[PDB]
Amino acid sequence: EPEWTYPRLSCPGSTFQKALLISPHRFGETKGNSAPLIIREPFIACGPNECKHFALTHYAAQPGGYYNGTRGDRNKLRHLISVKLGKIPTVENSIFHMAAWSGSACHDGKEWTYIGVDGPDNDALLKVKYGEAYTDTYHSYANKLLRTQESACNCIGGNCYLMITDGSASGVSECRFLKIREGRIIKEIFPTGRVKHTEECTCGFASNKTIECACRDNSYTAKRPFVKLNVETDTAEIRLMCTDTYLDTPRPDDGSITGPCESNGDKGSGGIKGGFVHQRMESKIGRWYSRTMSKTERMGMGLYVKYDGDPWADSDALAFSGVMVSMKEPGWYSFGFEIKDKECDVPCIGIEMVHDGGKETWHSAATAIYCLMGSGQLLWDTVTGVDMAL
Amino acid sequence: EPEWTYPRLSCPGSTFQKALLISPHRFGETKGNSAPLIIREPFIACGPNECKHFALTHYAAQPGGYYNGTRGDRNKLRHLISVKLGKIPTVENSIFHMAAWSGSACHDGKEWTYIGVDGPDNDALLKVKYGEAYTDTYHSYANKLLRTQESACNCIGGNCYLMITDGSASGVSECRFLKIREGRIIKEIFPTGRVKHTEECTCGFASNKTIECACRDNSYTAKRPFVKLNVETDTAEIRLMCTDTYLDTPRPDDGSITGPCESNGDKGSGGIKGGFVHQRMESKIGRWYSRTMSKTERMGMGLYVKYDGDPWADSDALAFSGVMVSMKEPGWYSFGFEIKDKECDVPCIGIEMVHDGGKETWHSAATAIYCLMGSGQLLWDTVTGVDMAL
Amino acid sequence: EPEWTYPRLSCPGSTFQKALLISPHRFGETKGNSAPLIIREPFIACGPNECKHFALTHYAAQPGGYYNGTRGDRNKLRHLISVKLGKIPTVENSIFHMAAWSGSACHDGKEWTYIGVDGPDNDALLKVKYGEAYTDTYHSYANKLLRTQESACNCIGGNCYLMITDGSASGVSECRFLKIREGRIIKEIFPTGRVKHTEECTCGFASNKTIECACRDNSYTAKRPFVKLNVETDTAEIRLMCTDTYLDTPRPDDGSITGPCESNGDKGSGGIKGGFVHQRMESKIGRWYSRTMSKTERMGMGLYVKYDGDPWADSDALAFSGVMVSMKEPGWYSFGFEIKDKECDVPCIGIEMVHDGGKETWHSAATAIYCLMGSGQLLWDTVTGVDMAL
Amino acid sequence: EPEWTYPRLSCPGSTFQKALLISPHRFGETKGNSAPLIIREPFIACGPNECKHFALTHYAAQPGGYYNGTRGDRNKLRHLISVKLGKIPTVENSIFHMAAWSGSACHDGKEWTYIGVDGPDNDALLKVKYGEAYTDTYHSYANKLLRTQESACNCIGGNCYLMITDGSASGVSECRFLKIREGRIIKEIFPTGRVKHTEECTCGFASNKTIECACRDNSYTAKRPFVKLNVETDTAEIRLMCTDTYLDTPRPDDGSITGPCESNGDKGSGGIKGGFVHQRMESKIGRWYSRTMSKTERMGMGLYVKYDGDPWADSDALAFSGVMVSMKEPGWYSFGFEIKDKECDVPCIGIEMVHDGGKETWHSAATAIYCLMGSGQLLWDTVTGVDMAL
Ligand SMILES: *[C@@H]1O[C@H](CO)[C@@H](O[C@@H]2O[C@H](CO)[C@@H](O[C@@H]3O[C@H](CO)[C@@H](O)[C@H](O)[C@@H]3O)[C@H](O)[C@H]2NC(C)=O)[C@H](O)[C@H]1NC(C)=O
Ligand SMILES: *[C@@H]1O[C@H](CO)[C@@H](O[C@@H]2O[C@H](CO)[C@@H](O[C@@H]3O[C@H](CO)[C@@H](O)[C@H](O)[C@@H]3O)[C@H](O)[C@H]2NC(C)=O)[C@H](O)[C@H]1NC(C)=O
Ligand SMILES: *[C@@H]1O[C@H](CO)[C@@H](O[C@@H]2O[C@H](CO)[C@@H](O[C@@H]3O[C@H](CO)[C@@H](O)[C@H](O)[C@@H]3O)[C@H](O)[C@H]2NC(C)=O)[C@H](O)[C@H]1NC(C)=O
Ligand SMILES: *[C@@H]1O[C@H](CO)[C@@H](O[C@@H]2O[C@H](CO)[C@@H](O)[C@H](O)[C@H]2NC(C)=O)[C@H](O)[C@H]1NC(C)=O
Ligand SMILES: CC(=O)N[C@H]1[C@H]([C@H](O)[C@H](O)CO)OC(C(=O)O)=C[C@@H]1NC(=N)N
Ligand SMILES: CC(=O)N[C@H]1[C@H]([C@H](O)[C@H](O)CO)OC(C(=O)O)=C[C@@H]1NC(=N)N
Ligand SMILES: CC(=O)N[C@H]1[C@H]([C@H](O)[C@H](O)CO)OC(C(=O)O)=C[C@@H]1NC(=N)N
Ligand SMILES: CC(=O)N[C@H]1[C@H]([C@H](O)[C@H](O)CO)OC(C(=O)O)=C[C@@H]1NC(=N)N
Ligand SMILES: *[C@@H]1O[C@H](CO)[C@@H](O)[C@H](O)[C@H]1NC(C)=O
Ligand SMILES: *[C@@H]1O[C@H](CO)[C@@H](O)[C@H](O)[C@H]1NC(C)=O
Ligand SMILES: *[C@@H]1O[C@H](CO)[C@@H](O)[C@H](O)[C@H]1NC(C)=O
Ligand SMILES: [Ca+2]
Ligand SMILES: [Ca+2]
Ligand SMILES: [Ca+2]
Ligand SMILES: [Ca+2]
Repeated sequence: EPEWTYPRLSCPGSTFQKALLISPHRFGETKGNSAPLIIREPFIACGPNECKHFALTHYAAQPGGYYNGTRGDRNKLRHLISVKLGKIPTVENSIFHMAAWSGSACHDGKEWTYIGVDGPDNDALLKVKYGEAYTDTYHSYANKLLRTQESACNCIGGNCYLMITDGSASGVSECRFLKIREGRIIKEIFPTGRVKHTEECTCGFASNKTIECACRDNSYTAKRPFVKLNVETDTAEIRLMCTDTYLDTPRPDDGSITGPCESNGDKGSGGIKGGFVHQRMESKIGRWYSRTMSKTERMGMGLYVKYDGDPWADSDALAFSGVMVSMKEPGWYSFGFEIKDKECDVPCIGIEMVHDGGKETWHSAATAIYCLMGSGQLLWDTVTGVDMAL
Repeated sequence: EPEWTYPRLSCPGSTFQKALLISPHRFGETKGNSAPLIIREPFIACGPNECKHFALTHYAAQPGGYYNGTRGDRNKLRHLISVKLGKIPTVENSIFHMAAWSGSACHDGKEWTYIGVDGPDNDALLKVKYGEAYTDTYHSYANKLLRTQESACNCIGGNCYLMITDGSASGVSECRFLKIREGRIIKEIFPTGRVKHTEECTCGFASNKTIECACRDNSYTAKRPFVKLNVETDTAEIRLMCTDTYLDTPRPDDGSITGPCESNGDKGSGGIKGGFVHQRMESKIGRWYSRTMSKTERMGMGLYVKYDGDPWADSDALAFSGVMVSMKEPGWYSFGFEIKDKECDVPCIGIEMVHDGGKETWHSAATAIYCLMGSGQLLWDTVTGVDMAL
Repeated sequence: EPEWTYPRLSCPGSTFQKALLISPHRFGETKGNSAPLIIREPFIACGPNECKHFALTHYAAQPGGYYNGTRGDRNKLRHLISVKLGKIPTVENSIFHMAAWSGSACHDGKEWTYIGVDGPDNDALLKVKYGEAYTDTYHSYANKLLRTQESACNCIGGNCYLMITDGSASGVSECRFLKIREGRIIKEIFPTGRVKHTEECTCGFASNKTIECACRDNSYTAKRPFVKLNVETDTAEIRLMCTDTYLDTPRPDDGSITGPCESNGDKGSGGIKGGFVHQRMESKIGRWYSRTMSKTERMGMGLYVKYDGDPWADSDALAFSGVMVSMKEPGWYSFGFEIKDKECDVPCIGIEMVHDGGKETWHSAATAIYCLMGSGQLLWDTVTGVDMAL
Repeated sequence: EPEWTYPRLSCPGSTFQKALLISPHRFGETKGNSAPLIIREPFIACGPNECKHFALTHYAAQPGGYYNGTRGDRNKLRHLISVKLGKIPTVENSIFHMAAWSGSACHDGKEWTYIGVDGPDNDALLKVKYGEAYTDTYHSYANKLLRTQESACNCIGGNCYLMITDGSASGVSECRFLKIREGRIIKEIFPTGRVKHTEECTCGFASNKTIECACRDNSYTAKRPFVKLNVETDTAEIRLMCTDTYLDTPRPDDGSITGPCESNGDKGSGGIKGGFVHQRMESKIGRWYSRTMSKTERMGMGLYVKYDGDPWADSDALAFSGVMVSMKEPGWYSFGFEIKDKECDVPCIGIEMVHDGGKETWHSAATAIYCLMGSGQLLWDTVTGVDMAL
């Protein structure tokens, strides 16, 4: 009988290793007989019994005749879809949850909560689904472009916390947090501090008390806005990550942003969503981060880690841990998630490896997974193995 | 060990929103690898654990070579099929329930009842299936064309109520209601009042005591016949909806029908099945309706609502809630259904969007879904995104 | 904690009606994207929860490159497959049970028993499978061609009864009966009486005391051999069906066999497996049968019935019930089976509808189902809808 | 509550028979509509409820455009996949467990354990997954090529025993055995005795206290290294099996290795994974093995058996029990596994039948299965039925 889930101590390990590649378009060739879905913004969320691989589809397949428009972000056909992790997301394997061009999902211990935003840009609408039922909505508040995480929300004892943001992509987007219980929004949380631009937060539990998020600023800085949300008081605060190892793309050179922690620096315009995930141990906390190998291009994906300290106040360079995607291969969005073992949580990072060939052809993605696994060093990189010409 | 289901209070909300689109022919192009089934008359029915998406297939897929005859209404190949709502209705995903060119289905809390009418026009036959087992039949009583709802029947305390009808499409069709329990017919019900012509009723619970249906008159009027069925006494009465906002297609201008409520008016010839769903509150009853945007063509679909009053007596215009499907897009049959949240019911309306290219090509449909969901105004419309040329 | 099944009283009804068509080759065209399996000798068996549609595949699909051989009876590639009844039996939907060119299956209330015969003609081997495990075997005793029912075996209190036979197609073929429990052969039953040729028995439960079988004589008579098997004392007895309505194909004109009951007669060479099922009542026993509409060809299928009496002694013509398949459509093997309702058993007859374009193209079959359904008369026939040039 | 599994006494039987063929490429022709996965190194492992069919895929299908490399051993794309035994392993039916170019799997009665080694040749990494969660890793020790069984590991009382090996392919490869419990390596076992080269062990339980393995020597001999592992003491000893029937391929003539039991002999270069499975009886143990028909080539597959005695000491030829695959057909890797019947275990051997047509086209395999079944002699051989040109 189902009880509410809580974050547990992470399971023992000291390094990440290549775990699993989901590359649907390995079967999408004209010579083939398969129907992989055209997608982007994939993420993974796990419940006590099952892991689900989510994505936003353009409601089209490779091969097919609806490639035109699959390079855009929003339209009336896009849908949040999923399969069990390990299954290839095809037309028939997938299930279509709801229309959305921005999404999230999380399992609270008893049931799946699905999140989907669609509607017109100036008045977008977030929709909440608990299992099969549509249960709530939330309205755009800045009337620019209401949007959400493109990664998993976080549930503790029945309460599910979700980042949403609204505002200009090149101007101001003040983010908020929805608290959602059994499909219904029961509280809005307004963060304090450096709030001028926060989008596409990647969140997780530092403990039973605190959720932390590494987010994206699309205008002002190449440093990641770092949220600290206390779930006991339902309050949040945002300051920029102090580490010399700037995680955004585009970014400047490491350390080159001189001055105090809060200094915005150069190359702030533009952005990318970043992997972030906690390794909780008895007396220390590990924070793992991913960023592209290239400073200005969505190419490659490397892994970093730092134990304890305060991300807001520490200049310290993050320890480079290894290359997950070499700079020759595409490396786009990345997200954190946790797999539930018998008595312990297993932190992972998934990486969106987009197949980009311009607007003249199809535009989709593969997903690579790296998980905390044993000891030593990260050993192997990941390729998609897709020839976009076929 | 499940209990019989009963209609519950509706979930909180005050507006409908775009929820989900099932457009299987987005994957029916020649350079694709999918086999979506060719169907029409789709509808949805929900049990306590699952929503099923039903339709009548022509036992043929796109791409395929059996297009010829997919624009006819009846033949020896048509079958009632279903998939789990959210899955694409393909050859492999679908399950074939029974031979039928007219159908319904509903869950009683324990098991599925599947209804499927087939046979020669002059002597058609209704078939009842309970789970896997064929359990009963009902013979033609007017010998013109026995037929049924093309949407979900309704169960309360293990008793399922089903509308059937038989008669000319341009003359008298005096409908009846069957009371079906565990797959077997236990009582016929003969409605009184205005029984000239009643077909393809879209029914639902107004309360524990009353079932209401918004039906179709294909011969005499563009006002929808309105059934009130007392499930405590198993009697039914029918009168025409009095509202100025005529729901049928074709129809004259709104309010144009001079004279009192019972006035049949002009443009009675023809018709279309219309969406109808209840929003049950503690102290009021909300009635949600859909109708085409075009006055004469099966094009577009708009949403409407009025709270309480007597549908038989009120000439009051229905409130316009929004455009679910614009007039640029096809809008055919519509239906009501209810999704089961943990403690309350969620009213929804489905829209059949037919792909009509004429007799020389394939003839099928997509399904769009809107549901009561939060507050405010209906925000976005639905397109199928299908080019029939591919 | 589950329990053995026993035959129950058949459930109310007085006529059969068209239920379900499984016609996978409707989707097997060259311009399609489906993969129906190529099969023959299909049958259906039902346990307490689901029905399974079994067949013998040639391990090849349509469209495909392996049409050569699909009109042959035995080879090293043939397997017994199934799907849940309602599903299209394709490459991906089907499950492969074991190598076999002759088969049977039945559920005892706890688990499925799968029967499969393969091997060389003069030393064939019957193989039994219980759940996932291979459990027993039986050897050729005549060294001509060991073979079995090609339809459901019959289980009572955990004991399952299966007909096998060994011998020449144009000579002696003395069948035996295996009593099987939980995958293992516990007893052999040697039938007394008219035993010179008995094959492809279609069997059902007349009572808790008696199994009856309508079988096929391929060399001596156009009357069908009829088995009476006493499951209480494990003894079997065979005599020819005395009825003027000769059920084999080919056959002489009805009644035209001159002599007493045991009289063999003319046109005894050739034969076909025939449908036969019991309608059990407290009052009386109904016996439904099926035979081709043509006397000399596998064309059409007619439904017949006599209530009570002794088919060993009664020469009276069986009552014609209706045409399940017209003489314009193919009509091959037919089989009996019973779907389990909550309280009652529903008798059905399935009809293999073979697509026969000769040995230069593919060779497979559709399945049509008719079940006892309500009262009145049988109303509609079944067509496959398949054009073999597509 | 689910308890730990232990080996049980074997099911009654005297001989193996052809059970099942899995040949996915029968449906891989260019004029078809299916997508069989391209694989090699298949094996099978069963738990209390289900058997799974594993393999190592090249992440490509037939037909498709990624054949280049499919004859390769290791790359960054290979993955451990599985379907339920009985299902065709296609793109859609299969589940992707983890990246791997060497694998293993087993069920301990509660949960599955999946083994997958990947990484650089020189610093390879073994990965352990328990259900959904990656739980442990193990590093290369000889830094030459860490690798594992490519067949089922073995679980008793929740303790899973698995063979790993590292070192030269033409020199020393000293193996180790891991004790894995609920996904974690709790003990390593260092074997004594003859240990210069042992790889690709096929292991099974000989009792509740002894596991035996028939392994491969790719460098020094054509006799198979034979591991004995005491699971009570957690110690293992390895000596070459002495029988004159050399099970390796390539091999010299039977008996031609002159000398005492421990002598190496000629033609010890090269190797093949070989079949081995126990038949456990009351006061007797059976030992079934398989080896190729050709002495030099990977063609054909014969079955051999011997009861009791010591494989370390006994020189006598194994009793030839029949041809499973004729020398005209491909016979590559073979492996042992056991199916769990209700009260006993059924021994089987699986055979990899590689479709080899060189480096310029696809490279994959079918899986053939023979199991202990009844009495007498092994009756029929297995062909794939695949024409590589189609
Ligand atoms: C966050 O809070 C949750 C809930 O308080 C913590 O999990 C709880 O504490 C321990 C986790 O190790 C569990 O104790 C165990 O009890 C079971 C019997 O239920 C027993 O088998 C074990 O030997 C152990 O004593 C406790 O049950 C568990 N409670 C729930 C409701 O899950 C969690 O550890 C906290 N996370 C932190 C501190 O990072
Ligand atoms: C229509 O009639 C049915 C039949 O009585 C009504 O269903 C009943 O609804 C009540 C509350 O509305 C349920 O009571 C609740 O039971 C749960 C435990 O099951 C308990 O935790 C709650 O505190 C509450 O007492 C009752 O169980 C339920 N019975 C059945 C058989 O469903 C239904 O409410 C009526 N719908 C209307 C009036 O709109
Ligand atoms: C063949 O013999 C078996 C004996 O096992 C008969 O099965 C039995 O059928 C009777 C029919 O009335 C069942 O009685 C019922 O029991 C249920 C218990 O839930 C009760 O609610 C009903 O009111 C009724 O009394 C009986 O349970 C059943 N036995 C078993 C073990 O299931 C079967 O009917 C015989 N076949 C014939 C007569 O054709
Ligand atoms: C090996 O050990 C297992 C575990 O004790 C034995 O399995 C038992 O078998 C008996 C029947 O002989 C059952 O009544 C017990 O319930 C079984 N125990 C468990 C835990 O399943 C097995 O018989 C032993 N002997 C062998 C394999 O020869
Ligand atoms: C709602 C929305 O359109 N989000 C965009 C997002 C956005 O353009 C920027 O972050 C700026 O606000 O970035 C792009 C992107 O890949 O950079 C993906 C997202 N596309 C989708 N989620 N569909
Ligand atoms: C049984 C039957 O053929 N019902 C018809 C329906 C019917 O003609 C009208 O209700 C008037 O009598 O028209 C509609 C329609 O599209 O208008 C299609 C239906 N097609 C199917 N349900 N198959
Ligand atoms: C085991 C076997 O080969 N059975 C044959 C069967 C047989 O040839 C005759 O009955 C004569 O004994 O008839 C033919 C047939 O359709 O007439 C189909 C069967 N084909 C298969 N079951 N494979
Ligand atoms: C890990 C690994 O690559 N194992 C090899 C194996 C190996 O080369 C020899 O056993 C010598 O060490 O050869 C066999 C083989 O087919 O001979 C295939 C294996 N391929 C894979 N398992 N991928
Ligand atoms: C379609 O079927 C009808 C009726 O069977 C037939 O008259 C017509 O010629 C067919 N059309 C084509 C294009 O074959
Ligand atoms: C057809 O099948 C027979 C059966 O063995 C075989 O001899 C023949 O060569 C086959 N022909 C082709 C073209 O495959
Ligand atoms: C296969 O790939 C290799 C590189 O890995 C390349 O050199 C070779 O030409 C390729 N083969 C073909 C036929 O393209
Ligand atoms: Ca930035
Ligand atoms: Ca009208
Ligand atoms: Ca005959
Ligand atoms: Ca060797």
